[PDB]
Parts: sequence; C-alpha cells; structure tokens
Amino acid sequence: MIVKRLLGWKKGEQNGQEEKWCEKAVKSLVKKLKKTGQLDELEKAITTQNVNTKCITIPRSLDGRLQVSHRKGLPHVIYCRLWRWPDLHSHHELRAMELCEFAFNMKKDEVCVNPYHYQRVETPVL
Amino acid sequence: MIVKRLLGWKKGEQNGQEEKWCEKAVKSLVKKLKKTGQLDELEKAITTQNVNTKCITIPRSLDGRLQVSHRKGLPHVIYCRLWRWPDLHSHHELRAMELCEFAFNMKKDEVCVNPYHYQRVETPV
DNA sequence: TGCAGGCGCGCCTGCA
DNA sequence: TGCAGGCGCGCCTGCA
Ligand SMILES: [Zn+2]
Ligand SMILES: [Zn+2]
Repeated sequence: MIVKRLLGWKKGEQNGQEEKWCEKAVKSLVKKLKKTGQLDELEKAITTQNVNTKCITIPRSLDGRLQVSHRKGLPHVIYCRLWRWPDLHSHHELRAMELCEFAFNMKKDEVCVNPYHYQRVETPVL
Repeated sequence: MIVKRLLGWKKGEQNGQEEKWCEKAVKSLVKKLKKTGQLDELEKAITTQNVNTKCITIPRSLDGRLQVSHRKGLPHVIYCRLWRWPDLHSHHELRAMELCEFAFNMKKDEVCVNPYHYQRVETPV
C-alpha cells in the first residue's frame, strides 16, 4: 500500500490519535491524485526529495482550507508539515519555489501540495 | 524511586550505554531540585505534561553548558530531548513559551529546564 | 566568531 | 578529621 509507504516518510513523533489523523490525511491526498493520475509524481517527490518534480495539484476550495477527518488546514501547510517540517507553524513561514506554477499564494483553481515546491522563509516583520 | 518513574517517561529507544547516561542525567537533575524544593514540580510537569507548571530552575553555568557523566550539553536541550523530542538537534530548535520566566535565552542566574515551557521550532532560516 | 572537547582544581563522597 | 578517588565547571586550545 502506497498510503503505508508514504506514511513511512512522515516527520515527527505522533501519538495514537495523531497517527490515525496523518493516515487519513495521506489517504485523502492519495484518493485525489489517483483520480487525476498524479499518484506516481507524489511517490517520486516524497521518496526521493526531488525539487525538479512536477506540480502535484488538488482543487482549491473557496476559502483555501482543506478538511481531513473533521480538522481544517491549508493543504500545502498540511503536506509540508507531514513530510518536511513537523514544527511548521503557519503558511507565513512558507514560500513557493520559482518553478512552482500552482503555488498556494497564486490563488489558482488548483493548488500545488508538492512539499519540495516550497521553502521555509523568516516569519514576517510586525 | 522518582528517578525510575521519571525515566519511564523518557522518549525514544536507547541502547544500553545511552540508557545508563539518561539515568545519570535524571539523577543529576533530581539531586539539584531536591536541594531547592522543586522536585514535586518536575514530577508534576513530566507525569502530566502540563504547560501550566512553574519554572523548574537550576543555576546557570558561565558558558550555559551542563556536564553529566563526561558529556556536556545545554540543560534545557538535554531535558527537552529526554522527555519530549529525542531527535532534538540544538537550542536553535527550541523557543521558550511566553509564561517562562527563566527561559534559557533570558540568560538569568537561573535557567528553566521545564520541557513544557519550551516549544520545538524548525531551524531559523 | 560560536562551538566542541581536553584537562585539572575544587568540591564532594566514602572509607580509614 | 586525614586521605583516596570520582566527577564537574572553568579555563583553555583548536576547528568550522
Ligand atoms: Zn508546484
Ligand atoms: Zn520556565
């Protein structure tokens, strides 16, 4: 199973309840990418950490949030936290790479959730 | 024994040598907190993971490091790694909570080693 | 520069 | 209370 394989790349140490949620977050993404034929690209990006992979997109919601098992969050934040930065606190800490065509900030009909298309930046000035 | 009970809360999977070191690190802290009457507060913070605990302090050294059984480290890093984040890289990955009065960064005469007074952050950009 | 690690005096413990 | 021996904080050297 691709879900168990992708979960093997998950960052951080989660408790029982948190583990179950992360699994639902991976299952949710896997179901979407399977329908659009982008599943192999996610496997490639996650297992190899290759920045030069294609955008991995999902439809953007009206308010930008994604709900997974009764919890809402920004999808690029969810998947960047899951596979790269477990202590990432917000989207203000993320900036998309130059080659990202569907970066969250662009506010297109599709949002790129490829964690290797984002970089961490300094928290904005007050 | 408070040492055995606090060790039961240790994070990660340690080999024989590391287990013995972790025990010395808990024994070292327990001896200091007993002398300043803070042992019950450590027990409360560790066993209940309660952020709403008092600061748990030890005297700060000239260079900030603490030596336990021939190994030196920043004491808030040592105790946060032990009870919260076993892969904690450095003090650059820890920020103290707003209510921490003796946070390591404050460089006061006393340093807070309450792991629930710190939050783990990604390495500064 | 920060930071890691070698080394010893001073403090401590456990025997006399 | 003399004395032996363990260990850490402070001082130091050297590396990234
Ligand atoms: Zn992209
Ligand atoms: Zn504190």
